[PDB]
Amino acid sequence: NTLYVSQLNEKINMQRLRVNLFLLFATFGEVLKVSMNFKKQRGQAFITMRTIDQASLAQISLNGERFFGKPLKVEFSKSETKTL
Amino acid sequence: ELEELEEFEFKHGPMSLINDAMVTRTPVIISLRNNHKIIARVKAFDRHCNMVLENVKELWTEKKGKNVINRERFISKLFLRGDSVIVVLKTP
Amino acid sequence: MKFTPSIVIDAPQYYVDHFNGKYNVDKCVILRDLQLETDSESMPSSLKHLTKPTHILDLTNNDLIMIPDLSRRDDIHTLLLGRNNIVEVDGRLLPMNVQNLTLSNNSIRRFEDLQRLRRAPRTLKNLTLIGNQVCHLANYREHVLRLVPHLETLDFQNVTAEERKSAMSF
Amino acid sequence: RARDLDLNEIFTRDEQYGEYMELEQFHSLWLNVIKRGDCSLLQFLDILELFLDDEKYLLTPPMDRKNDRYMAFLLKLSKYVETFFFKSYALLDAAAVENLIKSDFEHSYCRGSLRSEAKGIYCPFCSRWFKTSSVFESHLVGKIHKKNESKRRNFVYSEYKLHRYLKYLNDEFSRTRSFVERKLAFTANERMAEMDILTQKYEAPAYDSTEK
Amino acid sequence: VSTPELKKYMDKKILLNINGSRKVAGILRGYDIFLNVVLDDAMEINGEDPANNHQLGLQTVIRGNSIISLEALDA
Amino acid sequence: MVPPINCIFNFLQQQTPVTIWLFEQIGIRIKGKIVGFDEFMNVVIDEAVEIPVNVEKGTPLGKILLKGDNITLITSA
Amino acid sequence: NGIPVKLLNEAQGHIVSLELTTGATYRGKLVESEDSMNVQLRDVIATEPQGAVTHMDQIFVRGSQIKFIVVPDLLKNAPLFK
Amino acid sequence: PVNPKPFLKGLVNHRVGVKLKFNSTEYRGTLVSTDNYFNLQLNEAEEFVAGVSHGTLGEIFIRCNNVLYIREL
Amino acid sequence: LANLIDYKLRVLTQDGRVYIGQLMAFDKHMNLVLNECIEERVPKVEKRVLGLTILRGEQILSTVVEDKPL
Amino acid sequence: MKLVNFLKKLRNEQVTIELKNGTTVWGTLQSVSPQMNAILTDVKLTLPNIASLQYINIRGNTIRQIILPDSL
RNA sequence: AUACACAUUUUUUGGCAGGACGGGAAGAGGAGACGUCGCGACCCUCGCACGAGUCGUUCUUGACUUGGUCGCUUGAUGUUUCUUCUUCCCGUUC
Ligand SMILES: [Zn+2]
Repeated sequence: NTLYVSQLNEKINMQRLRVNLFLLFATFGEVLKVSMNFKKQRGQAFITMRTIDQASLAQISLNGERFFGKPLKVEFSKSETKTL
Repeated sequence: ELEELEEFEFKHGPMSLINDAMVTRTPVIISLRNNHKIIARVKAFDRHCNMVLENVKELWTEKKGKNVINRERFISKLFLRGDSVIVVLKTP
Repeated sequence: MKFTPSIVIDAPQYYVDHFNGKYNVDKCVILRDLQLETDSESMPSSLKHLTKPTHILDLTNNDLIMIPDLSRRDDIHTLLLGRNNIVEVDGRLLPMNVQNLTLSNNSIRRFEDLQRLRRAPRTLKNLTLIGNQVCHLANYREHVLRLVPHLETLDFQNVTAEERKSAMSF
Repeated sequence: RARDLDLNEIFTRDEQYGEYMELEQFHSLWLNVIKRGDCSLLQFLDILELFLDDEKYLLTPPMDRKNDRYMAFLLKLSKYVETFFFKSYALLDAAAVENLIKSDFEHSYCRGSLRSEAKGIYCPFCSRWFKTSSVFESHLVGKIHKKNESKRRNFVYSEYKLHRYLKYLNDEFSRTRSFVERKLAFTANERMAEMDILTQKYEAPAYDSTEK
Repeated sequence: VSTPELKKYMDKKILLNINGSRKVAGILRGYDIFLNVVLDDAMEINGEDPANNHQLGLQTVIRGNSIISLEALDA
Repeated sequence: MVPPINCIFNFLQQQTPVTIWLFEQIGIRIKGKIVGFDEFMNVVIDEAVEIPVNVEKGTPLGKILLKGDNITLITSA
Repeated sequence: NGIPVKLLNEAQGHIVSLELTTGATYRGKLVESEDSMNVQLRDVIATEPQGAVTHMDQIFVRGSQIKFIVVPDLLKNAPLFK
Repeated sequence: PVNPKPFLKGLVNHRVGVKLKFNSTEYRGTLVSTDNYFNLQLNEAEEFVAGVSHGTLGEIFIRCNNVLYIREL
Repeated sequence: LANLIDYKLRVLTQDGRVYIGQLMAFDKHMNLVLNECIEERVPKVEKRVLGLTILRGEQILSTVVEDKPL
Repeated sequence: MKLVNFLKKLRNEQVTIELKNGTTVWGTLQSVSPQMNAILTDVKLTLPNIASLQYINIRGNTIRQIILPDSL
């Protein structure tokens, strides 16, 4: 349900990164995550999704998408998100 | 006994003005903290000077781009908080 | 099928992640003030029963042709329009303080069709057109910058004074 | 068809859906107008009665009809009475009534409709009489009457409306005056229970689950 | 009525800031339930720059209701 | 290291001239001898003087009962 | 006692931000919080309404003088949900 | 100890004047009575604003809270 | 006031500042704890995210129902 | 006696409350607390341009005065 | 499920005092601090867990400890002192 993204332009501020990520990933389904917990940027964002099919669809469709200058790398998270 | 002493102290104290006001149904004027004044008859009062006032006429003072003008309005049934009271004057 | 108030009353209504507020729209179909997703919205309408409490509008995955028919909504800050078929934009949009517009994966063909976005006064900071045919046309980026300089971030890339000046040069 | 139709958004509680008309507010404004307090609610209603007569409100005015405060007040009040009238009688064609009154105003009122066997013909706009109809007509072109009819037109017309609408509502006027006297002659408990009643009537379903 | 746990501050030099943008410095003498304070070697810091020794040993009292806040100069 | 009420009591006994700083008022401060006080810190102050700071002038007031609420800072001069 | 007083006593040992009636902001570790809202604070960074910022070691402000506090979000879990 | 309450009791039935915290108003009149919370009743009162006579008010009540100080005149 | 619990509420402060947050708890003094509370001043302009805040009942003017709970 | 009880009687009454800050309030009293904290519904509110609000609760000490109907 | 809330920290208070508009640009006769959060990056840094780290017991809980920097090449904002006109373009209204 949660996707781990990395390889992103960390120069973007936290709140703008989160708003653009929620924006971009809303096309596949409702994003449940309000804020990046990791507070370290450097691409390492987790996106939590209410249904699992939207997570898979986002993963396949947005691999290597140019986002703030860089092609994002997307994978499935190792563990389940606390909110799930 | 305690209640009695409280009512009595109220009667012979400064409150006697507002007590007298209710019993005589006399008009009194109240200078408030809003720099507005209320001339009215005292329907009810309280230890905090909370009041029910009838036949209220409030007068006030406003400044414009020329000479200061006094403004006034009539409020027939007015209930008033007790901390707004600067002064309660009783007069003929 | 149609976006009607009966639908306005009872979709999954909640608060965005971002804590953006809203109240959603689903008696049987298309939604508003949250997740307007996947119920085949042909034409936007009946936004009035939204009655203003909404920060965001996730229109994605509908069959929207154009973006008109927006009642005056002071609160709406974000529109997530993805996966529709937006050919045109109204023009008298002017919902004051619409900061973000997501046009991703639609069918806007011409530069001139983008013109109405200039009307967004100084609020439309974020606009994403990626996934449209207009992106392929020459000098797309520079024309969006010269047309709507209000945008601070375009296609999730940030404007920058360099291409502002190039947009001035052409 | 009319599922979102609500009377309480048209009538106040003191009007009781056309039973009474709330004139206390106007009594307040009136006190503000006369710059004193010698005037009671009932004496104010006594003042209003003048406007039931065809001549009193004109020849025995509460205040000077060229007074500002007065004309303003009269405007507000007139408007109120009219809206109340049509509000309480939806079923009658409003436009018909309006036009009727307007034509009566133009064809009679402003044409020397008020006549006295002694003083002749009175003019609403100049507040003067006239010996004969002849001098009356040749006065309707004079610079004076032009000035006045050109400045005080809206007020005169509003006055007139207040007149005819109050006439059409004589029953409601009386009904309310009665109410006033009653409430006035109540005690504390009585007045309270009565208010309770008006309130209940106000916030009650128009159709009870127990109707025939 | 509670007593302020000001014992840690006793016999320490402190900078009291008080309503009206006033500021005084002095050694914390006593206190009460009311937060009223006795300050020895009190020195008024006027808004200009100079300071006046109001109560070198004669000590002053500050009403607790007027005490905005109190800074410890020492540790 | 003495409670303020005892401090005021030694002002009472010593009969020293006392300067009070009032509440939210820098412009004027009051001065005079403390002949007595109560639990509410209302003070009867004798030969009291109003001292506007804005060289300083003042108004002699004689005996005064000053309410304790005004009191910001009681001192000796 | 007040339930918010109970929370504020839970906030002891954490880093909190205080705004006073004057408008100055004191951020730092809260040592102690009385029932009367009197608070003892450590290693305070202060920002004035003018924008000037100072550092101070130990500060103790009266309860009545505090406009409001912000406490860490750790406490939001419990047990005040009941 | 001579307390403000006994001093004030002795001040009853005497010409006084009271300066409020605002100083926008002073009141000079006979001190009729004062209560335990120290509200003030004066008679024949005269109002001095900015040190000048504003007018003669008469029987007057002063909210305790507004009182800065009272002095005998 | 107990009904208002958990709701998103708008409090008006004594200084005119407007605070908005979830109402978690109250007390006698009307001291309020507001979760995810943000501040608005002029009306958005000058909005700040405060987070969890107590407000003192002496400062509070009024409260109004802002939105439904999370 | 206690006037606050007299306010407690005032539920479902339409009133105009002036406040110490100068604010005007207009609405139907749902309840008033003994603190004189007043909860009202269907309130138009004018700060010193009217904002319309479903429910408004006011802290009692802020209330300047409340103007009641003359019918009361 | 069935007395009290006016005398210092809370609610009985130290408060009061063709015409117009709105941008953006140019040309002529708004500008200094001091802070606090952002557009870009030649940089830093390099990774799945966080609130984090450990243990007892059981298929999920209870205890114990403790973006930062530089530019703006005309980013956004509250103290706090001092002293507009004309032209062109784009929106609303009549
Ligand atoms: Zn004529």
